[PDB]
Amino acid sequence: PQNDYIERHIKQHGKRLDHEERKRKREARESHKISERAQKLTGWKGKQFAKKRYAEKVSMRKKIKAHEQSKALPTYLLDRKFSVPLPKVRGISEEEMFKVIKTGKSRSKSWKRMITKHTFVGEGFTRRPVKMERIIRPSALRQKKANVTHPELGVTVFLPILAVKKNPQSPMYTQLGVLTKGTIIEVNVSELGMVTAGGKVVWGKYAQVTNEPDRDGCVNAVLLV
Amino acid sequence: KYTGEGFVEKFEDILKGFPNINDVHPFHRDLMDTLYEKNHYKISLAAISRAKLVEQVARDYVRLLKFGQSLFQCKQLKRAALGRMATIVKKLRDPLAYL
Amino acid sequence: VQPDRRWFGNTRVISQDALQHFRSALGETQKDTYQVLLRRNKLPMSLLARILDTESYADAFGPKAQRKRPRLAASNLEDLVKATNEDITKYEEKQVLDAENGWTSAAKEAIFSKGQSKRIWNELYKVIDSSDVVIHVLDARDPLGTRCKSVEEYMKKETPHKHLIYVLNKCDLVPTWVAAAWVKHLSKERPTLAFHASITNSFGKGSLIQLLRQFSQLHTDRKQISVGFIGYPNTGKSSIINTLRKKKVCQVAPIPG
Amino acid sequence: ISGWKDATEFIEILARKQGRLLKGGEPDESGVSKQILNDFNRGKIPWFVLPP
Amino acid sequence: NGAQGTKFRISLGLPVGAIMNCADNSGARNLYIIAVKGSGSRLNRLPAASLGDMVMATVKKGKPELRKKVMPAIVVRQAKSWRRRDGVFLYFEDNAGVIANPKGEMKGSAITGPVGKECADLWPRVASNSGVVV
Amino acid sequence: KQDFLRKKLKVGKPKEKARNATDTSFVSKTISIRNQHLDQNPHDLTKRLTLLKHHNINVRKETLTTFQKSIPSIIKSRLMTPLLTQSIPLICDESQQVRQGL
RNA sequence: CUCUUAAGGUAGGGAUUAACGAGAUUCCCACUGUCCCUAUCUA
RNA sequence: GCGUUGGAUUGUUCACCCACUAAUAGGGAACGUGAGCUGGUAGACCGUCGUGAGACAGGUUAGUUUUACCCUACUGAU
Ligand SMILES: Nc1nc2c(ncn2[C@@H]2O[C@H](COP(=O)(O)OP(=O)(O)OP(=O)(O)O)[C@@H](O)[C@H]2O)c(=O)[nH]1
Ligand SMILES: [Mg+2]
Repeated sequence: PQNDYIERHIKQHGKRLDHEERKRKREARESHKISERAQKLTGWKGKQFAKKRYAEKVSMRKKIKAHEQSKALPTYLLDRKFSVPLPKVRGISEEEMFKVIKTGKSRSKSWKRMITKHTFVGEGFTRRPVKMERIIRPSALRQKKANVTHPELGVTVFLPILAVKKNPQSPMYTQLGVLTKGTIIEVNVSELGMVTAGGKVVWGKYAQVTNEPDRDGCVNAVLLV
Repeated sequence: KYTGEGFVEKFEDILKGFPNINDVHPFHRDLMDTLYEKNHYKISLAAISRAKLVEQVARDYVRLLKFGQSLFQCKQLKRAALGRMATIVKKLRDPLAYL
Repeated sequence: VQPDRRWFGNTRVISQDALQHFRSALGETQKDTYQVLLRRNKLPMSLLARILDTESYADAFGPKAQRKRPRLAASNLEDLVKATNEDITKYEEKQVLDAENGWTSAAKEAIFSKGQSKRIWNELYKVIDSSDVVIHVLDARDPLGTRCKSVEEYMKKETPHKHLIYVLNKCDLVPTWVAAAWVKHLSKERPTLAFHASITNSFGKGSLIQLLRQFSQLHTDRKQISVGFIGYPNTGKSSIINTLRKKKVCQVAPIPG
Repeated sequence: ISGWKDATEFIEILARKQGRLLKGGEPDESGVSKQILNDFNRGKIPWFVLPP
Repeated sequence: NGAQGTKFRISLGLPVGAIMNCADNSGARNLYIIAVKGSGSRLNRLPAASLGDMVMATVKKGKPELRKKVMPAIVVRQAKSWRRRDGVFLYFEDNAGVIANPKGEMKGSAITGPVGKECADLWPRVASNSGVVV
Repeated sequence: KQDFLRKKLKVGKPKEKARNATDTSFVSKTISIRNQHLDQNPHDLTKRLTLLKHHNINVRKETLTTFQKSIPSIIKSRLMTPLLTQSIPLICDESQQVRQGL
């Protein structure tokens, strides 16, 4: 202890008698043992071994490439229909959206429908009484913010959702606020500092969701400029 | 849940085992500051503390998994949770090398 | 979803002067809890160095370590002496301030964690989400003990459209001046009625009725208004409801749960 | 009662008064304390905290 | 560890959930709680031991400063029928309890009544604090 | 069932607000609580005055007794003629107790 | 938009509240083969 | 190959808590409709709804399946 004591020890006495020969022989046998591990290591270990070996091959290829290589529009027009980026999305059945819920001791009444997918309810939601509610939009499947990307600027932002204007499946779903793929939403954009001609600040814009958030907790979307 | 618990066990072993560079003694504090750059030290340990996020991901995705209506949906949610954990840890490459 | 020139356009616009006046009036309004906005759904509420760039975790410490001298350097060499003595004194002070041998303390009984449960808090959040108004029942013996501030913070951040009033209960057990003092202390922030629950001999019933029908008159479009009862155990929620209805509607017992 | 010291003595006084004692002469401190703690909360014993 | 000698076998009298006597004037009167050190692990079986065995315990009757507090210490009397490897079966009037730290050192400084021969031979500080052996 | 639409041009009427104009106008009503009269005030017998109409009978009896005891400090004041105005009609009251107290 | 709300505690003594029950429930003493951990005897 | 515990908690446990321990690892053969033994319809009450009969967003309480002597398997015995 107290400092680099083994470095001192190696300076004073020195490593072993049988250290350099054995290291040379390990480096020599590694060529055999690499192939031995390839023809062996059944399963996940062999898969990972192959992945590592492929990545190592690519690294050395790029290194040698770097070695051997190290040995009309203007600037402003470079870098440059009204169709949304997702028309014709997969169609959702009413069965795949609504789950049946049964009420009573002997459960015999169903009349209740739970929406299985992620939802946007609003700002003043305030659940209905149980005897009067039929549509159930559970609290975990309730989104307030989305992950909206501007195609330009290569930038994304975690913006608060303002509304749902168009879910392409059965405009009932728009009023329920179902955020399925291809759904069009109004999001706030005051964080970006956008302003129209006249000096009026823009604080709302349309965006289209690109993912199926029933499979991912994320609601990812693309701005419609 | 097991994947979350593993990461937070590991991170807790880092946080509790390492000393608090403040709160020790001024001599040891100043010595370890001139050795390890107190700012870098505290910043790395704060990065690990805030990553210990993983709990949030586990809780959120479990509570989402309660409503899974199919094997594919549940599988994709599991994959999503573990992938976000992996992203968080991938963003911890340099502090662990320092530590 | 068909193409349209109406996508890709600004859907929601506002001028700076109106925006700032709207900010000021609502900053005035929503600091006062006795005030309340009427519609709340048609309204826009949404309108309301780092050293690692220089040092790379590797030039600081490691085999590379391009760092010989500090920047945390005091000049006038006596200054670090003045510092070290101050630091040693502060250290010794903290030692005696906060001031093991192979014995332990017994386990906490599992009954003390009975208010805390996934099952109960699910019911709590269900009740809140179903409620338009939330009454917070306090014991006049120990209101600050029975307050539950975290739920109020959640209601602030999550759900500003709910109303969150206080009800001191069991005011018959304490003198009148203690009740008046607590009501004065708490009316600064939240309306805070006082109450005594009994089917026969009550207090505050008409005041609470008046307040609830006020909230009803405000929520004229909802077709009904739900009022949740939050608080510690054994505060008198069931007894307050039984007092309003004037018969035994909810089970009651001196035992908590 | 009256005029006690030493809550341990308080309990034994109250137990000797109520006849609340065990097979022998040990006064049941546990059950008497349970009753005292039920009374305290239920409001048989008046108590209150002062505000600022 | 802490004890001087081997794990020797004498019959078991004191399962978990057994209130036994303390007669020293450290302040305690009784010892209850769970644990026995060097106990096996078998389905449905109680941890019960003696042979100057160390056990976890609380004061059920005594001073509040040490009530509510788990502590290790050692059996000195049992009242079950134990066999000496030198002849006869032995047994005491009662169970007895008393208090220590994990190294075998006592919180109290003297013992009342007899203490077991094998318990004193296994635990030195018990033999120093005991005036009466058997 | 369109995503965008106009009512019509509607000659004669006010034109319209376009589609996106934000409306920053609102109203904020203020809540009003009762006072509950928890703190003693000099005007306290003026509140017990009206308990002579209380549907309960012991209330009225005890109120008359309180006003009986508080006579010398209120005999020359702005409360005595309303006291008598509000208590005289208890001559036609349903209770011997209240009539005796009066 | 406005103001009255008389389901106002009459008092700060306002609620400390029987007996009975093959009724539903928790805890304590005593007691034990319920249990460690099974053994034996009788018809 | 051999072991992988004892307990507290039903205002509940799709679990957690403190101890002992060498350790207190995960799973299957049931739950890919439904299968040992044990907890979790008829009467009555409160709540929501219903003009009502009654139903339920509920909650509480009480509440009778009963082999093998047959073949096979298994265990022992001629
Ligand atoms: N003196 C007095 N006692 C009260 C008052 N209100 C309630 N109590 C008593 O407090 C006891 C327990 O309070 P609860 O009525 O059950 O209040 P709670 O715990 O919120 O009711 P639950 O929701 O059923 O748990 C009851 O048995 C009542 O006897 C009050 O205003 N004054
Ligand atoms: Mg209660």
